[PDB]
Amino acid sequence: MKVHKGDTVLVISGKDKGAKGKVLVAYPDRNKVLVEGVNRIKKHTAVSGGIVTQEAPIHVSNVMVVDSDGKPTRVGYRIDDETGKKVRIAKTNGKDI
Amino acid sequence: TLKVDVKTPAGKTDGSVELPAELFDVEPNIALMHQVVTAQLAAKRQGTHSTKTRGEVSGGGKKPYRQKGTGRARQGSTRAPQFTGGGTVHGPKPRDYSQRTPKKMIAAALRGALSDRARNDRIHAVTELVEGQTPSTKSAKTFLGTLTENKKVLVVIGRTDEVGAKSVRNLPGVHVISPDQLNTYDVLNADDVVFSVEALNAYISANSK
RNA sequence: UCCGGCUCUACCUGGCUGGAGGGCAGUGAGAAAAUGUUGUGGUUAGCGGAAAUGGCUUGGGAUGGCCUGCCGUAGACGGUGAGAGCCCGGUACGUGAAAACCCGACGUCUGUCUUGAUGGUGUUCCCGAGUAGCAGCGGGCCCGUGGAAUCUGCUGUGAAUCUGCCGGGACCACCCGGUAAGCCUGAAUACUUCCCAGUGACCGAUAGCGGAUUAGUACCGUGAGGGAAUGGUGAAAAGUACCCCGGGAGGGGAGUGAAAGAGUACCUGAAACCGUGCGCUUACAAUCCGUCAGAGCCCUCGACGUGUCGUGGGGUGAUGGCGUGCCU
RNA sequence: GGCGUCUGGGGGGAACGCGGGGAAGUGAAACAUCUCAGUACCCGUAGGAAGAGAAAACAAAAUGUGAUUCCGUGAGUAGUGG
Repeated sequence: MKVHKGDTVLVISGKDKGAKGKVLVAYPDRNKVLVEGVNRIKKHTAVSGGIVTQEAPIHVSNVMVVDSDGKPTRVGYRIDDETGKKVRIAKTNGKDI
Repeated sequence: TLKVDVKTPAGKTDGSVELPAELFDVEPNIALMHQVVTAQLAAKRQGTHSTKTRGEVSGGGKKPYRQKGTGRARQGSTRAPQFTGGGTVHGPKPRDYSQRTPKKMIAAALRGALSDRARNDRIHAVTELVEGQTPSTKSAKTFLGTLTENKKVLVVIGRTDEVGAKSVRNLPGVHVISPDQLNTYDVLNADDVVFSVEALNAYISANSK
């Protein structure tokens, strides 16, 4: 969904706006991602008990992938006619992400 | 006869047009315009709305119980209008709303609507909206802002003119209409009328003959 | 155009048929079955697609307010924590077919004309038979048997082949039109089980399909058949860890949450109906249950002292007068 | 008639077509003629559409139209009807 697992993203909107993180999982069915260090919840875990702190998924519309320079960037696509590939290109600088 | 100053995108006046006194100087008739613009709206409204009467609801073909002896109200079906789930007694049916308005009434409405614009100096004529064979709405927006500062405007553009039409499409308040398809409702809805020189001549030549 | 064999046979004159140039048509009503080549022609998957992490303030959250930019062949519509052209899916605008199917097109192929046509003269043969016509009983035409033509069914009777036959609203004569009893024929026209893209001065959970949820399901009937009811926590489940009472249910602390007057019996939460607390009133009294006077007590707003009046407001009402529900 | 062998049928489908059979409640302020109606229903059949179609046709003295089908008018008129 233009944002993959293992990318580094910048949060756009929400209580954690401006924070940076790395994507852990993606849920392409519901357009949500889980990003390291953002949207922390306080869960009451009963086993023995605990009050744990995990990350709830962020809707992907609220994150922007950081450019290799370090700026938030909408991703574009170039068509490699050699192998027929479709490589994700940063809009700001034109480099591969 | 009203002399309309023709403008160009470069800002240079080209010539002038002479609006006929027949077409562009009729005394506006409010009662006649109102009937016409209501007629077009009624033709726009599509009558797609229906409900099933007592006859068209699924089932309810049997007298639910005896006429006498039960001790309840006499009932003839399980779908009568008073029931829950019963038929709709006087409901909407799909109908057409277009009405026949005489040709002389409809045409005279347009002349009155246009004559009103001419009096208050709202009719503009332009040779072409933008440089040819390349749509660009930034140029068209700059031009239209130069001509008229009002929020809404109507652009009469010849059918074959595509760079002009496809340029001013995206603008918020701008409506574009062919000189043959000119109608009352569109004209009254606009603050100005931005004719095209080829369109303005075509409209004038159509009626004046 | 040429050639051959036939027109009993061979020989010189007129026809018939086959085989080679040339046209002319073809999946058609005018005959039929195929076969290749091609067409950025179409359908059946998709891909690209411009522009703000803008500043300040309210906020849990900005998509709200104010102020700056930017795209626009894109300011259609949805989504994202509240009204988003510049965050996402997309739109404008372009691009995409290995294979299958469908439309064309060019050929193999099929058939036909050329052993053939053009225009002239006077007579015999042919032009759809148990048919047409007539009669009896019906049908149907504006026409209900009427003066009742044309069309048609069943039972009888039953003709002509062109100066023939049938129609021109009984019929007769003249004139006019046509040539029955043989057969094919596309377009204009009606529809939507289904598939694709849309629209609504249409409904929004007693509405709209009977069916937003187990739906022709549950259930009723031996059977044909009849045939329901039930949507909404929150932005996210973060769905209350832990302690206390209790067998449990349920609850009280403590937490998540912006809110628990959102706790999976969950948006908003009315009325009937059911309680709890407080103020006034009621156990000598005949009451369509009100209304008009109206003592007392309680609350309130002012001015003036301890409480006492007022162009005051409310709640109760002891007591007197009047008073026979609403609709048909 | 019996064999052997090749090709076909049979059943389903919402609407539209064509050819047959064909009511009653109802209106007539009763009712039988008539209407409802060739409607409801039933039967046999295809097609992507079907049916009709190339004058034994109209017309009215005009040296006129020129296969069929389907819309608008003619017209609620000419007529028909206990």
